Amino acid sequence: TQKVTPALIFAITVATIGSFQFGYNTGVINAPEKIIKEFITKTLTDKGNAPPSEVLLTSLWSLSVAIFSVGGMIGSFSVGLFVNRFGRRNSMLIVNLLAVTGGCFMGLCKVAKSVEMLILGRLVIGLFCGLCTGFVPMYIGEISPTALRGAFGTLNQLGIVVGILVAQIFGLEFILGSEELWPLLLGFTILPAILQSAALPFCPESPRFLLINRKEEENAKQILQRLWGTQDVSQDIQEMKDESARMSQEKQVTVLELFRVSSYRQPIIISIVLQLSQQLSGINAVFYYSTGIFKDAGVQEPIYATIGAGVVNTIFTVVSLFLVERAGRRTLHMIGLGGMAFCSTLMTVSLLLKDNYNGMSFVCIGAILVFVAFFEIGPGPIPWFIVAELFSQGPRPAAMAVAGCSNWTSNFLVGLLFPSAAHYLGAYVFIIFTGFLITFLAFTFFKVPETRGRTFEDITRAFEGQAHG
Ligand SMILES: CCCCCCCC/C=C/CCCCCCCC(=O)OC[C@H](O)CO
Ligand SMILES: CCCCCCCC/C=C/CCCCCCCC(=O)OC[C@H](O)CO
Ligand SMILES: CCCCCCCC/C=C/CCCCCCCC(=O)OC[C@H](O)CO
Ligand SMILES: CCCCCCCC/C=C/CCCCCCCC(=O)OC[C@H](O)CO
Ligand SMILES: CCCCCCCC/C=C/CCCCCCCC(=O)OC[C@H](O)CO
Ligand SMILES: CCCCCCCC/C=C\CCCCCCCC(=O)OC[C@H](O)CO
Ligand SMILES: C=CCCCCCCCCCO[C@@H]1[C@@H](O)[C@@H](O)O[C@H](CO)[C@H]1O
Repeated sequence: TQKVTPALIFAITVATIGSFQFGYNTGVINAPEKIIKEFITKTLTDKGNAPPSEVLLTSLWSLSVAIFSVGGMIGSFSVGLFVNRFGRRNSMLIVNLLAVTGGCFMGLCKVAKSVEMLILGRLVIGLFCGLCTGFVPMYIGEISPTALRGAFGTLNQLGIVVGILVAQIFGLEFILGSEELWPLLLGFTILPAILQSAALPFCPESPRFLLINRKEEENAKQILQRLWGTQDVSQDIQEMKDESARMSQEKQVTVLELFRVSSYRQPIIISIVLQLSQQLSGINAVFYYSTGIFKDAGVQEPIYATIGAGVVNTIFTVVSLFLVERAGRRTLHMIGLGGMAFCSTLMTVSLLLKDNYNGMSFVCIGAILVFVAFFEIGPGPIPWFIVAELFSQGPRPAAMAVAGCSNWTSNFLVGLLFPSAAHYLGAYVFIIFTGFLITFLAFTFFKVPETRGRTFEDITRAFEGQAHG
């Protein structure tokens, strides 16, 4: 009875612009490293100072890159401050002031000759993207029909990887990745923010937020009826009234409370672990260093191979989308972790043997592409939307603040620790990721419940049922 209306597509698509922003700002900074380091050097000396040492330049560059994650840690953790006060839709509209501000700091830092503005820009756009990674799956999770909640939740990741791909393409030297236009490469982030801000007033508020948080049952029902193209929404409305009664009977949920309450501990531990399984897969280490590895394996044009990876990244997100309601979250997440374990292992083996057996070069190239395919089969999309599935209305903002922050914090740690680990371990460094992949494969199989097609009420009651034992 519930259809996919133009209204629903529009509301979800508009939400995923935030996803695009996350992906774009993640990937964009990589291509113009040399150019930006030149800018940093030219700025220091133009201001009278001595030219920076290679160490200082590296430090200032690493800061420009990493400060984005720091902002993301802060932003993701702060989503609880917004979504209950302003609502989900209005939160997304409001924080675009951050996107535009951040983008202007980056777009203007060069002409302003300000390394500080660049760093500040990346911090602010980090804050924005961190809020987005929380806002978007929360919104999509609360407006999607139950039977398509996973598929629609995968559109979040799809926007992210399209963001990354567009970032890679713009980053080409004959596009925006030149010494003249790189401020525009960074400042581009303002355009999606302007577009999304114009469209967001015409998106509905979460009917779940309206009914359960604001006790506006009639408003919620009318929204549902339009969004899903049917007058008959009694099943969903009554589920929401059930959640409303629950929320009124439970204390206001805090972050610390999630680790205290047995009923909350199981899903938050699952939520957190599943974020680590995404980041501690090594996906961002692999993707970033793919260019160097491709080159070392003999790819004559390693940049085009890395764009090829980004294309593979996109194609298999779409595959996940058409498979997550049929196969379920468990199966897809486990296939991806397992397949990535195979490939990261194969990266180590091929890299160890390629100088003695040159055919292993091609295996190394293949292992990277296939790794990326396995990543988007499950561990890419699922952890971003599944946290919204594991909680009822009351705990969900605080949980997604905590989970989201754990996702950002672990990507920070990987960025921070991988180069040192790579230095000492060489090719063996990927066995570290293999270890995490295998550990989380076991965790998933044994500890992660199937959430496909189930109401939040069922899932929550099951967790409570287990907590009663
Ligand atoms: C003179 C030639 C100059 C060329 C300069 C060498 C390029 C540096 C490598 C880019 C990898 C491309 C990957 C970009 C897309 C994926 C981004 C990503 O996932 O990583 C997060 C980010 O890198 C956190 O460090
Ligand atoms: C050569 C290319 C020319 C273009 C250069 C100027 C672009 C102007 C638009 C900027 C807003 C950003 C575009 C909007 C991106 C939306 C992301 C998105 O919707 O992703 C798909 C999602 O998965 C579905 O739900
Ligand atoms: C469940 C998945 C996780 C399980 C993980 C298990 C790891 C599997 C890796 C095997 C690498 C073996 C490859 C060895 C192939 C022989 C290499 C060789 O002899 O190369 C000669 C060739 O002519 C070149 O020039
Ligand atoms: C019902 C569950 C269905 C889930 C769907 C799972 C899809 C996961 C991705 C598989 C990629 C291929 C994996 C098999 C290995 C083939 C490797 C290969 O042929 O790739 C050539 C390589 O690119 C040379 O450069
Ligand atoms: C929950 C557990 C999951 C965790 C994930 C599984 C980790 C397994 C990998 C261990 C790597 C072995 C470490 C070996 C330490 C030797 C390092 C060393 O001494 O390297 C010197 C280098 O050669 C100087 O250039
Ligand atoms: C290179 C080749 C390696 C690629 C393959 C990686 C290895 C692990 C893959 C699949 C195991 C898990 C999927 C099969 C079992 C899933 C069934 C399950 O546990 O889910 C039950 C739940 O009720 C659902 O509805
Ligand atoms: C301290 C230095 C490290 C700084 C890292 C700066 C970028 C951090 C963003 C990590 C996003 O990771 C994405 C992941 O969430 C999933 O959407 O899949 C995507 C791949 O397609 C991943 O890019």
